[PDB]
Amino acid sequence: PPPDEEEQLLAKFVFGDTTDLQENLAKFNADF
Amino acid sequence: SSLSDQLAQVASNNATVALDRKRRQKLHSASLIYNSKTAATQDYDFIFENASKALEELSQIEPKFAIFSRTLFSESSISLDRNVQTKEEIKDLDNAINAYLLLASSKWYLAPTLHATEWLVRRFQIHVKNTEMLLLSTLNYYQTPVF
Amino acid sequence: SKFQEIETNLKKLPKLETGFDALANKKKKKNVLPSNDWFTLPKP
Amino acid sequence: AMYLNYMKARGNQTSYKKIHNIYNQLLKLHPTNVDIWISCAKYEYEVHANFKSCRNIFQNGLRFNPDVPKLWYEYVKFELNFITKLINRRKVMGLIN
Amino acid sequence: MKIKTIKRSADDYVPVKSTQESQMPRNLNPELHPFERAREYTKALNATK
Amino acid sequence: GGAKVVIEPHRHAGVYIARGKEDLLVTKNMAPGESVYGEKRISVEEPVPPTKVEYRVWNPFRSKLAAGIMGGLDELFIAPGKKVLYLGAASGTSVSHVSDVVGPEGVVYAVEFSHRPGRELISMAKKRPNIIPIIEDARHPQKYRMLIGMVDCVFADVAQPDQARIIALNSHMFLKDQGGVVISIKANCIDSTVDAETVFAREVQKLREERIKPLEQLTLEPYERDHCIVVGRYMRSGLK
RNA sequence: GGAAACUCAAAGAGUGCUAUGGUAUGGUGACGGAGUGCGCUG
Repeated sequence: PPPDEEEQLLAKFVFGDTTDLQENLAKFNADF
Repeated sequence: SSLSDQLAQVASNNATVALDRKRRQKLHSASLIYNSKTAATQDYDFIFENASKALEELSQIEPKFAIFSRTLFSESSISLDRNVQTKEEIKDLDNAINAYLLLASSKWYLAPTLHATEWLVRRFQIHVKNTEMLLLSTLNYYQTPVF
Repeated sequence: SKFQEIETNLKKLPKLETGFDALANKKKKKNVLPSNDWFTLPKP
Repeated sequence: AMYLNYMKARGNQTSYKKIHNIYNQLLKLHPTNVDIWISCAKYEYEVHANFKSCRNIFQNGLRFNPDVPKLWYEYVKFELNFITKLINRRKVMGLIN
Repeated sequence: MKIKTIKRSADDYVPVKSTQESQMPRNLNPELHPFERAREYTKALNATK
Repeated sequence: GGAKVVIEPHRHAGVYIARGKEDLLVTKNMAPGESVYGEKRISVEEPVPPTKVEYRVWNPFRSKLAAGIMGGLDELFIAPGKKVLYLGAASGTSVSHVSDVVGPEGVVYAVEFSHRPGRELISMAKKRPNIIPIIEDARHPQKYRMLIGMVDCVFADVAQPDQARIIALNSHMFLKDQGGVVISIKANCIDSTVDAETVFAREVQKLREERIKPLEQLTLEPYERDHCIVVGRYMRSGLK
């Protein structure tokens, strides 16, 4: 049982995952 | 101090949480485009989709809004509630809101920025949470109807 | 070989055209535009 | 039409009488909208090749709105396609047999 | 130390748009609903009356 | 004739009284600048400058409904936003007054069967857009059931002996529940072998047999001998 | 008594809104689709 990138993408859609949202809010750092 | 003073303090802390229907209506009818009777019946999906349209217009005018489409205007942010995450996530999204506001301070003469920051007003409650940066950013426009 | 020309003719016959399933797959480009009585005598 | 597209694209698992039911109630509600008549007859000729029912659909649509020329043109188109398939199957049975 | 409290979140319980009804979450625990014989006895008595 | 009056709102909404030394029942004019049957008018200058709006004198000797109003009816159902189905719109005499009492936001369906009155009704309904003239017999409401929907008051100025059946048919088709039923009964035109109180009692009994609860009747005596207005409401369930 | 209101509550009346399960999806591989046979309608 490996992971998968397309599976984890639409799994993040289906389970309502804001993990990448909080990652981007912590990451974006006002770089412009 | 008195009990009504301490309770005014806890009201000012809990200003943005909707604890029943009447507070949700009084708190969601605060729009920047529509009047109260339309703004209370609108949804998050409706105001999000036309704010995403206006952010695409604002981004083709000035291309530094695309990362706000990545984080602040993404579709995870329809369900992102502000007062349910901790202080560190709050300071992350509040410097995201500060970045958007001092980027779009210059653009305040053209309606895509009004329809785009409509979603910051109604989803993230920046008229009552991130309010000092909002006043300071649009202070120049004080003879105008947007101010 | 002896009928592939008429098979291609059946392939190129004009089919019945609708706009209904294209209407299912339609998308929009829409913006958002911003927001006395007859019988009452005049109170002097 | 999203309903009809999903129901058609469901494949072997759906039933063509289940598509017939939603065609029947959609044509009942919108008899004047003519692209539904064209789409109904197009599904039942260009997929199932049911000439009798396709003729019945076109005659019922022309009973309802005999005013738009588009339904007239698609009916003469269907009749020419049917007679062309008839004479081509005649030519094919000659060329084989 | 991991830690988790009740996050009620107010989007699931009081609706956003005003035109629609409030959510009624259910929980079928008999601990939550205690007097199950007396309550429907009184409903049957009020039905006979 | 060139004098000055003061306009004052009546108890009934949409109608007014002009007090002078003789006071006049008065309605607002929906088509300002012309008279319909030669009545006199009053032009006030109400306060872009002020606009000259005007008013029309309702003549009780040429209108059974005005005779009823100024004899004193406790409740007309003709009101400033309503829909009235006028039966027996014999010309545009009272239909014009009902029309501008009802106002621009309400509708008067004027049903008449003769044709030269219908021609005058259509030429009056040009300048009064809130009048739908219906040239048809009221004894068959199905012949115009397609043109009218869900009126609020019926007024009946028909003068036929099958009056109560006409009123009942038009009410059962187009009147809504607890709507108004205003009837002008003429005793001599119903039948002249019995007296006026007998024919009024029979007509009221016919109305409650067709389940229209009568609230009020008025004889309207100084303007018409042996007439009546019966005001009822369409109860539809439970006159009791 | 009076004044103010994006103030807080307690209640009353009317109006609006498809307000629509007369016994809830086409289907727990116990299933579905195709075809056949029986049944049914004119």
